[PDB]
Amino acid sequence: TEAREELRANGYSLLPADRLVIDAELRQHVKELAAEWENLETDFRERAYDRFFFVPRTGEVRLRPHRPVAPLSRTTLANPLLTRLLRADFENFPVPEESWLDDPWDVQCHQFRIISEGPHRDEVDFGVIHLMGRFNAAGGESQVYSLERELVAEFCLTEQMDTMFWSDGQILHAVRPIHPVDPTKAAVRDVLIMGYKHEPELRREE
Amino acid sequence: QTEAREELRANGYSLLPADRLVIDAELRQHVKELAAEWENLETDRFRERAYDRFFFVPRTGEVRLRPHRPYFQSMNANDYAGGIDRDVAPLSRTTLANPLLTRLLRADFENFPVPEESWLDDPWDVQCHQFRIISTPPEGPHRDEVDFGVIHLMGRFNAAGGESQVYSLERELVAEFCLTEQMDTMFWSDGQILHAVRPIHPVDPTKAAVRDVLIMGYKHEPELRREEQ
Ligand SMILES: O=C(O)CCC(=O)C(=O)O
Ligand SMILES: O=C(O)CCC(=O)C(=O)O
Ligand SMILES: [Fe+3]
Ligand SMILES: [Fe+3]
Ligand SMILES: [Fe+3]
Repeated sequence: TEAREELRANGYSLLPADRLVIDAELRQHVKELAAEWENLETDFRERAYDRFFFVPRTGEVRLRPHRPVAPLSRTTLANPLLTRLLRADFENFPVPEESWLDDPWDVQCHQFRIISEGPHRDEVDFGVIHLMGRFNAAGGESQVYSLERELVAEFCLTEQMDTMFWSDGQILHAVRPIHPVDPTKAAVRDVLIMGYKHEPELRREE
Repeated sequence: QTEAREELRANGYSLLPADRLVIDAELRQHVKELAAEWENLETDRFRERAYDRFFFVPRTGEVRLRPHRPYFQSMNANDYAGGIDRDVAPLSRTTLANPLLTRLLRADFENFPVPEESWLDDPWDVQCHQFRIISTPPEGPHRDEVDFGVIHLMGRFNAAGGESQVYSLERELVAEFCLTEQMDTMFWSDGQILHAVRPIHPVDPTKAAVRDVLIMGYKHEPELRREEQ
């Protein structure tokens, strides 16, 4: 399938919301999940964070104990779209060995709000970003670089649920800063990002 | 089974995807016969069901089909004898004749951390539920009031959602997983966790979403005596 092929070749794939089918339920689960971004703690950047124990074969997901950033809100974690996104996102990743589908994975779930970088990697095996909202913001392009620190592509997530897949060990990435269009109002860019790292020796935590 | 036992002791549940099983021709066939039974449950959003209780002695492998207590008897007595308090039809004759049913009932039990070795010589009541969930174009966290549980996914049709939730005894969400393939399996210790399943919704919204599960609940019953069969 498309998304899996592209990360094998290029190291990244795009999936704009236009090409997604958004029913009324999913509509309202996005509306509720996206409303959470109004309620992140500072340290301008407002954020929330948690990690998940994940096994793709069974779809098992476990909220790992919170180790710092503020934890994801109770309503966020209650929203079925969080872990449905988590599971669905993962299918778009070219895993090198089917066996890894049966090993544990650490999945970092980041709620970021930016209020108005060089090429790096997020130190995971695969990542995903979903644009939750954009308000009075110019710039903020997503950038794919090579391991040679040479820009190979640049694009802009603009619509809610716009999504980008990437193989964090193949490319380097960054996002240009955002600045307000109306100089009197602030720029706000609401992003949901998850980093997936294969961890065969991770254990369940009680 | 050893891993499943410790997993039940630590976490209160254990997962066994069908991929981790070796289904030969004979077994694969009995599975298909068993799953097809779900196409013939009684019509009373939509929930079709059948049910029976089995007398079970783990040491000898003895399974006896307990008589189906009529609903009019339970209701008018205000005494459901441990069983469910609903009006449900019996398991079909071709469900009971399928050897996979007896096999599952015996084999599933070997995944439970039985606290006392003497318990293997006592009778156990084993409730057997065939559930078909239909969503045409939810219950909260609970226990089943048994010692141990097992759920086998028989079928999933046009179904999204339907995630199984494991909750702590303080009603806190601790785990969540997806039975997706036929015979995907989940064992749990029913006094150690709470559980629930999310609703299904249709993928193609013009057609119904359908989810078929076999559920068994094992309750240690040392006073239970044999009944006629
Ligand atoms: O905002 C983006 O496009 C990605 C942000 C990112 O990579 C990070 O915050 O680590
Ligand atoms: O169908 C499931 O996953 C479990 C449903 C359940 O808990 C029940 O029907 O008692
Ligand atoms: Fe990054
Ligand atoms: Fe239950
Ligand atoms: Fe599965």
